Amino acid sequence: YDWRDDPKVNKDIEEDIRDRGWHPETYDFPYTKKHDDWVFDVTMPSQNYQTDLTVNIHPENKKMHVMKQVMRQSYWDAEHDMAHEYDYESEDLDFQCESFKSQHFRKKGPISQYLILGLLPILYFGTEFFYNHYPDEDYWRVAHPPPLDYPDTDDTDDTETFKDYKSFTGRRMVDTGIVDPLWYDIREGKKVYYDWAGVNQPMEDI
Amino acid sequence: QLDFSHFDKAFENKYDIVAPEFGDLHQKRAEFIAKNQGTYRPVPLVPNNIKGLIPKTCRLPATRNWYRRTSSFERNGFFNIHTPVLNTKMIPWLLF
Amino acid sequence: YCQMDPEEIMRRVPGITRKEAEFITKLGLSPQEQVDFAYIAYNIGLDIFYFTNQMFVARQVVTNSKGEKVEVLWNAQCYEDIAQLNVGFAPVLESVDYHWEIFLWA
Amino acid sequence: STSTTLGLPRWYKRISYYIFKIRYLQHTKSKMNGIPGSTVRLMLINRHFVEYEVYEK
Amino acid sequence: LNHVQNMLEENLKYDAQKYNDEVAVIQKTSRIYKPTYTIEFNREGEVLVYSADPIKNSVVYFKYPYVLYEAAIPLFIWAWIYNPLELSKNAVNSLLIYPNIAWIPRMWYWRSLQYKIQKMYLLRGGKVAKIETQSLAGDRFTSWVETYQFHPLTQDQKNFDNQDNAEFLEDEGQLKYELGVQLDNLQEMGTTSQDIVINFMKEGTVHHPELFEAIVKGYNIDTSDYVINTANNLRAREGNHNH
Amino acid sequence: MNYSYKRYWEPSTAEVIGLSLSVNTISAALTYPIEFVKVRSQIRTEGVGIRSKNLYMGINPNKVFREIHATGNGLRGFYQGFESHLIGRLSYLFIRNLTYKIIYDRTKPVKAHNDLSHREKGVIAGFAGGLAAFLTSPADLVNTRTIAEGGKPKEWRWGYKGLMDGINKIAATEGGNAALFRGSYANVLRAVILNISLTGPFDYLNEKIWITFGDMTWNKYAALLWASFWGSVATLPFDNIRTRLYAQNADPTKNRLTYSGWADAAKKLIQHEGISGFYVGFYAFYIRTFLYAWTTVFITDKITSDWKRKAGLKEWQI
Amino acid sequence: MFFELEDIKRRHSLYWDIYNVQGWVRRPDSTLYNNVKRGVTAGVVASLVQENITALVENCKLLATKYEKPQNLRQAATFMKEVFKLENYRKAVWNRSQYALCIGTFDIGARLATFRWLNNGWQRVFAGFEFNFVRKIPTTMLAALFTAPFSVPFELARMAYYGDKTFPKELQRGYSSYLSALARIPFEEGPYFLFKNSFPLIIRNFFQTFTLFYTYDFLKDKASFAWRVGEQNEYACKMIIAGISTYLAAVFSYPWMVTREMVDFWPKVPGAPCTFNGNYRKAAVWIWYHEFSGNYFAGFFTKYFWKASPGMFLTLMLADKVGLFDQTTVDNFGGAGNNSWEDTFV
Amino acid sequence: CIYQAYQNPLRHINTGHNPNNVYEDIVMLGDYPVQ
Ligand SMILES: CCCCCCCCCCCCCCCCCC(=O)OC[C@H](COP(=O)([O-])OCC(O)COP(=O)([O-])OC[C@@H](COC(=O)CCCCCCCCCCCCCCCCC)OC(=O)CCCCCCCCCCCCCCCCC)OC(=O)CCCCCCCCCCCCCCCCC
Ligand SMILES: CCCCCCCCCCCCCCCCCC(=O)OC[C@H](COP(=O)([O-])OCC(O)COP(=O)([O-])OC[C@@H](COC(=O)CCCCCCCCCCCCCCCCC)OC(=O)CCCCCCCCCCCCCCCCC)OC(=O)CCCCCCCCCCCCCCCCC
Ligand SMILES: CCCCCCCCCCCCCCCCCC(=O)OC[C@H](COP(=O)([O-])OCC(O)COP(=O)([O-])OC[C@@H](COC(=O)CCCCCCCCCCCCCCCCC)OC(=O)CCCCCCCCCCCCCCCCC)OC(=O)CCCCCCCCCCCCCCCCC
Ligand SMILES: CCCCCCCCCCCCCCCCCC(=O)OC[C@H](COP(=O)([O-])OCC(O)COP(=O)([O-])OC[C@@H](COC(=O)CCCCCCCCCCCCCCCCC)OC(=O)CCCCCCCCCCCCCCCCC)OC(=O)CCCCCCCCCCCCCCCCC
Ligand SMILES: CCCCCCCCCCCCCCCCCC(=O)OC[C@H](COP(=O)([O-])OCC[N+](C)(C)C)OC(=O)CCCCCCCCCCCCCCCCC
Ligand SMILES: CCCCCCCCCCCCCCCCCC(=O)OC[C@H](COP(=O)([O-])OCC[N+](C)(C)C)OC(=O)CCCCCCCCCCCCCCCCC
Ligand SMILES: CCCCCCCCCCCCCCCCCC(=O)OC[C@H](COP(=O)(O)OCCN)OC(=O)CCCCCCCCCCCCCCCCC
Ligand SMILES: CCCCCCCCCCCCCCCCCC(=O)OC[C@H](COP(=O)(O)OCCN)OC(=O)CCCCCCCCCCCCCCCCC
Repeated sequence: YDWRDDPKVNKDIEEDIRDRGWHPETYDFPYTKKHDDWVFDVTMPSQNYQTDLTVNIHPENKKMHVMKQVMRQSYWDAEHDMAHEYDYESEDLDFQCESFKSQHFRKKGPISQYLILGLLPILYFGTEFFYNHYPDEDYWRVAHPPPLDYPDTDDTDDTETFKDYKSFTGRRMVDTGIVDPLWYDIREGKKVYYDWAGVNQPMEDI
Repeated sequence: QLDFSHFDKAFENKYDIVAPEFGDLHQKRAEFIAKNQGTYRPVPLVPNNIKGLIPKTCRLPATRNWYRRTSSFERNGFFNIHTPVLNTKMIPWLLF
Repeated sequence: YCQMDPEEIMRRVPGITRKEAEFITKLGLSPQEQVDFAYIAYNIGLDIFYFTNQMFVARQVVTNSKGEKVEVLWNAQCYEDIAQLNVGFAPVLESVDYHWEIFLWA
Repeated sequence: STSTTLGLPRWYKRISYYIFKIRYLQHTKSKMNGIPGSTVRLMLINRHFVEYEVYEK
Repeated sequence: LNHVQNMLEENLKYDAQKYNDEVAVIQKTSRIYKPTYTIEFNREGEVLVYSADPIKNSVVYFKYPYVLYEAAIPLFIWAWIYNPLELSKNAVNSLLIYPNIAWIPRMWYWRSLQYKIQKMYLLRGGKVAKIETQSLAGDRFTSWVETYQFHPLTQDQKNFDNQDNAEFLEDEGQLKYELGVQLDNLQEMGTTSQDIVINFMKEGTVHHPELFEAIVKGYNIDTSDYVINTANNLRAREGNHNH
Repeated sequence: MNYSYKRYWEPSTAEVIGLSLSVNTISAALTYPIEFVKVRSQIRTEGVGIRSKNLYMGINPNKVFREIHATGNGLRGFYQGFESHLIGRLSYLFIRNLTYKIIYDRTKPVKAHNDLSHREKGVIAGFAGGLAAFLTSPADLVNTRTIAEGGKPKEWRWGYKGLMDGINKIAATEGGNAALFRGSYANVLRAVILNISLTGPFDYLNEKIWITFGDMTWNKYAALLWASFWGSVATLPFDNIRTRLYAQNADPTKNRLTYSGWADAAKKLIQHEGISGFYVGFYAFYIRTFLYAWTTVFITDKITSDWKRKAGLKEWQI
Repeated sequence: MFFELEDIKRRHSLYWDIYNVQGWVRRPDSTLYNNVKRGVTAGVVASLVQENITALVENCKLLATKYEKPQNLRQAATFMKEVFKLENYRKAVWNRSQYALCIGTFDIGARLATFRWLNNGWQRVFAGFEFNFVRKIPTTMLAALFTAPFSVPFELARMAYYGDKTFPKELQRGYSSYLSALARIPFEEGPYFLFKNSFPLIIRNFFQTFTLFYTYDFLKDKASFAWRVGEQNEYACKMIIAGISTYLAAVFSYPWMVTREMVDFWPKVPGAPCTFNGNYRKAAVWIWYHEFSGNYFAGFFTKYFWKASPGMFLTLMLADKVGLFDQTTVDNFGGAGNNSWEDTFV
Repeated sequence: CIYQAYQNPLRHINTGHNPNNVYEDIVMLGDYPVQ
């Protein structure tokens, strides 16, 4: 006996209210305990008052009793289960004994791995996309427009587009309205997108 | 002691109390509550004579209700959400 | 809770006992169902003072043609699914026992 | 886990119906054994509010 | 939250605890009525006390103001069709709400028609009353109620009538007016409901006026002087004119 | 990555000392109660270990806090020994920062975009932390004893009423200055482990999340969470052993479980409680370290960015 | 260099993608001052309206408990006229208006500001519906957790004042008003008096804010097809969405607040330990694992719905009006939408 | 089979079936039962 394992003596053990009245360590395997039976005097009186004219039953006045927590599932005993399942190789005959206690009963174990089970979709998708950088390393990064005339004019065409917008034809097209207004301004060596463009400024070249 | 068969005060975990947790006034209020939990019954102030209003000297019948409840209570404390009132109330919504 | 008169129940089913009638009245059934259950229980010999569980749902004592009284137990059943059937050995509704081998001895 | 059938998958007979009803009522009573009655719950709900300004009518 | 102190909350908790500890499921009542005459119970151990055909005796189709409610549907439909007010699409579509809500009060009235007691029996012991009613669709509902849960209402139906001195029976024994009684707890179709008002129509024969009045006023009837009549006149699902 | 650093501006020694002292002062003032609760939980669990099962395995920091507050001392009761804790923390920070900056200046690479490897930085930080902890051990001992007084029986309490008072009492009653260095080895080990188990994981996860999601603001704080968790995982056993050694009273009869050294304490802990016993108060330790690191990093980054902007560095160089 | 952990700063090279939109770009209007101002405005207005409604309802109930409830329109009109002139009603209006100001400024404003801060940058799809809404779930959860405990101190102060008002003169603090009580409690009982056993309020606030803000933001974009293709009334659709959001918030929040009644108000079985040991967290776990919902959903409307839902509905409407739920939408084939214009017409 | 001997090397011809540190073959290397 060790008081450290006794909840009554050891106050550091946090009792679980949802498991009150249920002790997995006391189960039979196979379970052969009766914990439910006829219950009266809660709402239905145990005595007889069918023909009592001076007594009327009021079920509304139900006195509160102790909460009946739902039965807790059995918890595994690691050493006992390992010994029970253990079989000696070239010493034991291959047979099943008459006693039913030899049945391999399933008992619940640690719940830690079930956290990873529950988070598996998040973990699996993260491994698929973020860990492997699928489809490419740039899809999940915050998007930044290319710097001014970067990487080359043939691809960027910022200066030519600016000149076209500032030209007579660009102004006339903007007036027609088929083409939207210019979205960036070429500052002193840098391109700055207007706040209404709804995009981030280009990343610095370092 | 080293042996764990019987408990020893060396492992006792109880912090000493030096004063009320929330003040002497709070302690006095708690003591008064314990002494007169039911004997002291303050009530909100309401006028006792109103011309238009009719004093409520009796329990009113169900025919005075402007609204009909849907849920109900079993006499054993169970709360019924499915009731004949709900059955009749769900017909228009389901039809639509 | 509208318990029916045990005397009336006994009158309707002459052979039933006062204790059985009172227990039936205590049971939460409408008076008509209480009377019908009393009739069925008396006629079959079923013991109403039996708490149904997952092993047997009821028990009865019946005198066979040889004059001997024998006990007949109504087993808890399942709908074409042994997996759903609760294999237990306690008077408990909860499915506490889990078996890796459905047929231990084959 | 607890089976919803309580050991009576089919009500092929009124006796089976009665047995299922009896055990279902007993189980419901046991499950509801730990909560207050209708009167207590209703009074608590009705008089939950305790925030007033002027007292001593 | 519990550390905050409130005298109203403390009084509420004390009242709840005191109620739970004091009032028990079993209660003592001295309201016992002993009928002068011997009671002749049916073969089923019950005595009939009230009979009526509320569906037969009530107006079902042409009832006010439900006729008024339903007469406006063509007006709304015509308004939506022809848009006489030159409204926008959503505004005109808003006129189609009324046809989908106009018939609800008639449904509620038809439902209420099924709460008028069709048949009433008193069981052995004078503590249980069985009330049988039907809906306009022919469904038959029977419910058992303990006698103490009855509370008669005034003729105006706006207040609780004094249980002791209630004047709702004529000298011969019939009802002066359509009586209303509130059942504190009614178990209908295996569901318990609170404060359900039911009615006994004036155009309905009242058998055993003493027993009917005792049940209405909530007295427990003493059935010591009883006889049993073996008459199997009523069959299961028997037809009647309450259709 | 070896050229991904941007050390374009380095604060002077005086600036480093002043900023570190002020920021550590405010951080310790903010996060002291968590450390108090952690120490009290370790003391109360000493000699028994974790006896709950599954989700309840451990000691509830909220429960410990509520029990401490129920004593009637209010929130001021959670700052008992705060003067000693602050003095010890300030001395440790001063010594460690001075030594680390001196060595870093001596052995820094010439290029501004190159920095010492994580291994070399960890070696320097561990040496500096060990030296500082060895020098400032008595303050930590006094603070831990003051914290554990409340948990321990009144007859076993020491009744220290300040850092200087505790130092004098230890020197006189126990005799000799050697009594002031009890648990110094454990403190040095804890300091070394904490120094080496923080900078690595932070940069690891910060760079990885930058590669994944690019440049964002939540990256620093996610990396901070990761680094704090792993630092707690690495250091908590040493903190527990140091707390046990400090709480060990001079008299064996007063001691509930006497220890002769770091190894002896570890052996006793393993014997009387599983290896899980080293991680009592893990939630409290994690919260304490995360809050301290977050506040320190936030204030230091704000001040450093302001100073860099005043100097005139480019946006990317900051 | 400063302490044990080093915040290493690193430089990185340029990187860009084809599309510059539909990701995270912080809106220009998302600033500490502007978001705080808008959130404070919306929260203050919503709290004022909610507290006025609660005071009116409670005074109506108080008057009805002593006088028969209205029987017709004229009786209802005179009942309201007499309620409006009650001294208790006026004092409640004043104190709860102060409480509304405080809470709308320090809890609802904080919630709105944090939500805007963490969700302003999530752009939407042009000529389409914002997919990948899961990206917003962490942001809303972060905001809900951060801003959950911002109302518990004010609520505890209000409860302490209303419970002080009901003690004898000797044991009464004598708080002049709610603001006076709020200023005095921290120094008299201590700061922890306003935070002890705050789990019910904290979880209630978390569920409210999360399932309200996130659900409204989700719906206002996903159900937008009603007015974008079906030509339905946008304002009516938004009102319906806000109603659904507030109803869901009330449903998800009330069960956690029910822990107050079970732990403290439910009668205790003599000679037996408390079922939940006086722990609101354990009571909440029991509610979560309970089989029957109605048992802890009893009293949903008479207790919490009409005290919470109208405020949340008004908060959502005002936030939408000011622009706390407005996202930026730009064409992905426009000039700034993508960096590859050669395939936008070909 | 580590620091705990459960099986019987007397009845087991070879003790190398499972990892262990507490079993030894009865017929060791170099042992040859010969008539
Ligand atoms: C660091 C991780 C980082 C994050 C990523 C993690 C990714 C994980 C995989 C994700 C998907 C599955 C997640 C399921 C987790 C929950 C399992 C569960 O139900 O609880 C245990 C549960 C036991 O508890 P219980 O049923 O509640 O009650 C019994 C009591 O435990 C009492 O039981 P007892 O009396 O029998 O005592 C023993 C009990 C006591 O110990 C414990 O319970 C400890 C906690 C559980 C540990 C589980 C794994 C242990 C290591 C397995 C290694 C292989 C076997 C070699 C020997 C290992 C010895 C330790 O231990 C067990 O029962 C463990 C048995 C596990 C058997 C594993 C081999 C099964 C075949 C593989 C099928 C699945 C294939 C998936 C991949 C497909 C790829 C195409 O066992 C099962 O139900 C069996 C599940 C077996 C399959 C799933 C788990 C194995 C996953 C292997 C890795 C797959 C990787 C694939 C992706 C990456 C590839 C590189
Ligand atoms: C950005 C937009 C913003 C817009 C503006 C917003 C401004 C703020 C608005 C704030 C509103 C606050 C409302 C608070 C009410 C508090 C009630 C309360 O505590 O009840 C406790 C009550 C329990 O109380 P108890 O003490 O246990 O009752 C026991 C008595 O035995 C049993 O009770 P009793 O029979 O003795 O009852 C006495 C009766 C009090 O006695 C009377 O009823 C006498 C007065 C008779 C006249 C009735 C009103 C006449 C017309 C004026 C309407 C003004 C309404 C203004 C409020 C509107 C918003 C709610 O009290 C009541 O039952 C409540 C009366 C309230 C009026 C209800 C009817 C409103 C119809 C509205 C029609 C449209 C008007 C349009 C106006 C134009 C502008 C919008 O439990 C509940 O909470 C149940 C309420 C259930 C209500 C809904 C019923 C139908 C549900 C079906 C679904 C329909 C909705 C579908 C979804 C729609 C949304 C997606
Ligand atoms: C089986 C294990 C398997 C591996 C896993 C490990 C698990 C471990 C835990 C669980 C198992 C139980 C433990 C078993 C440990 C076994 C090893 C062992 O023996 O270690 C014990 C060893 C010592 O334990 P101990 O017996 O408790 O001794 C500590 C006493 O408690 C200290 O007493 P104190 O606290 O009262 O100290 C007072 C202070 C009293 O102060 C004095 O020393 C006084 C005399 C000197 C005063 C002057 C100091 C200098 C200042 C003046 C300078 C000159 C003047 C300058 C100008 C004027 C101004 C100042 O004394 C000291 O300084 C310390 C004692 C030595 C003093 C004598 C002279 C030493 C000179 C050399 C050092 C100099 C620098 C020291 C400071 C550090 C640098 C800053 O502990 C350790 O090594 C710690 C654990 C192991 C760490 C290494 C990690 C290995 C594992 C690697 C991973 C493996 C993974 C793979 C698995 C492998 C499986 C095999
Ligand atoms: C931003 C992060 C976003 C992350 C998003 C993540 C999304 C995915 C996951 C979502 C789910 C996460 C769930 C988390 C675990 C929850 C576990 C649980 O339910 O049990 C915990 C705990 C259970 O404790 P217990 O032992 O069962 O006690 C039961 C009693 O009913 C209740 O226990 P009690 O009454 O003993 O304890 C009440 C607690 C109440 O504490 C509070 O009200 C403070 C807020 C945190 C409380 C969290 C509980 C305590 C945790 C340990 C210590 C936390 C330190 C502070 C927070 C940082 C570290 C986490 O009181 C204290 O611990 C002491 C308060 C100190 C006195 C007042 C002075 C405050 C400081 C004032 C000066 C500094 C600030 C102003 C000046 C600034 C400079 C100008 O329950 C709670 O306290 C509430 C849990 C509610 C769960 C629903 C989700 C909401 C969670 C809110 C927590 C965070 C609030 C915001 C602060 C942090 C960010 C800035
Ligand atoms: C049976 C047991 C025998 C025990 C004794 C004999 C064996 C002893 C073995 C010791 C091993 C020590 C390992 C340290 C950790 C290394 C981790 C590692 O390499 O991770 C990869 C990383 C590699 O970092 P990196 O610099 O290459 O860059 C990382 C970034 N990338 C990947 C992009 C390049 O190393 C670290 O993060 C190391 C951080 C810690 C460094 C400091 C270690 C401790 C130094 C102590 C110095 C002395 C203190 C004072 C002592 C006073 C008393 C004497
Ligand atoms: C695998 C090869 C290595 C060699 C062989 C293996 C030998 C070592 C085996 C160690 C087993 C694990 C021991 C710790 C178990 C803790 C269990 C637990 O959670 O207890 C409850 C405690 C209780 O903490 P609490 O007191 O805060 O309680 C809070 C919990 N409630 C609210 C429920 C009370 O929980 C924790 O501490 C959770 C985190 C546990 C983290 C364990 C880390 C162990 C690391 C050991 C080695 C050092 C790190 C090295 C690697 C990283 C750095 C490089
Ligand atoms: C059913 C499950 C899957 C559900 C669908 C998920 C689809 C996307 C893949 C995500 C997988 C993990 C779950 C994360 C959900 C919330 C964050 C998210 O979805 O990230 C998207 C968003 C950036 O995406 P966005 O830029 O908007 O994309 C369009 C750009 N033109 O990013 C953000 O908003 C920033 C979020 C930062 C934090 C993310 C943390 C993710 C961690 C995942 C697990 C990692 C495990 C690694 C294991 C390593 C083992 C060695
Ligand atoms: C979006 C498709 C994918 C999602 C799942 C779809 C499931 C379909 C199941 C069938 C029943 C739902 C009705 C069909 C889907 C919704 C309507 C739709 O697809 O939008 C188009 C529809 C008609 O528009 P159309 O005439 O084609 O536009 C041409 C413009 N020149 O536009 C309309 O007329 C608008 C009608 C909106 C009705 C929405 C009902 C379902 C949403 C939940 C209930 C909302 C209740 C409140 C509605 C308030 C409206 C004011």
